[PDB]
Amino acid sequence: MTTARDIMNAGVTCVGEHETLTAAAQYMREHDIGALPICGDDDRLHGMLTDRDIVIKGLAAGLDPNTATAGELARDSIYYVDANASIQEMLNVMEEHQVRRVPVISEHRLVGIVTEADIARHL
Amino acid sequence: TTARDIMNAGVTCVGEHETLTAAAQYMREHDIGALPICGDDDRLHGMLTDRDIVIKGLAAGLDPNTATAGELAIYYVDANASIQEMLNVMEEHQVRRVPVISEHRLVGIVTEADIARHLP
Ligand SMILES: [Zn+2]
Ligand SMILES: [Zn+2]
Repeated sequence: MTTARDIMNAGVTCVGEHETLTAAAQYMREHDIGALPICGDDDRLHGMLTDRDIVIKGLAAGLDPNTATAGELARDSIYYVDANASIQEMLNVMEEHQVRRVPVISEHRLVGIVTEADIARHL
Repeated sequence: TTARDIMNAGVTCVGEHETLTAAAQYMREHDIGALPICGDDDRLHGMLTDRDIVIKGLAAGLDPNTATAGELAIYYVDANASIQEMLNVMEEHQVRRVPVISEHRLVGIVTEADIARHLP
């Protein structure tokens, strides 16, 4: 049986929860990415932060990008699948949260990221 | 079918002198990821996306309460443009949103999804 572990992009960097929104923006530019998994110490997943979140939940909400943190916003977007999750389970989570990307966890730690495109390649 | 038939007419246009924070608020308000930027009398100056604010704004060290949409700001179609013509512009600029102009003024916005839902 195919699992998230089989399909995921293993070993991605999880940005620190205390990083400011400005630092997260710099990170998104530096690494040409728009969705970041945010973690507490030891890669403990706290949620996902997108470029749009910074604008909508950050700037649009009157938050200061130089003081508000990635963790404060990512906590509003917590969802994931276990490394042993099936393709159907991953699709169910994506559907429920209206996203095409989902973090993969194993023993409370982020171990990878799975996208619909990844699933598509493993059918 | 023309752009005028498919567009969301009279959508908000962020003024060139409005700040990035103001633009962000419009994006939340209308739940959209891109807004046309206008000079006087609805004259189109360009488009601003949410990622633009993050990458060309915050990542560049600019203050969103100071920097304006105009400073981060070209493509569009006439209101009589065909679907084929609209798709050409979207493919050339690699975008899913396009400003519609008529008599030198912005009159609306057309999205790729708009075209899809308007096809019989
Ligand atoms: Zn219509
Ligand atoms: Zn062009």
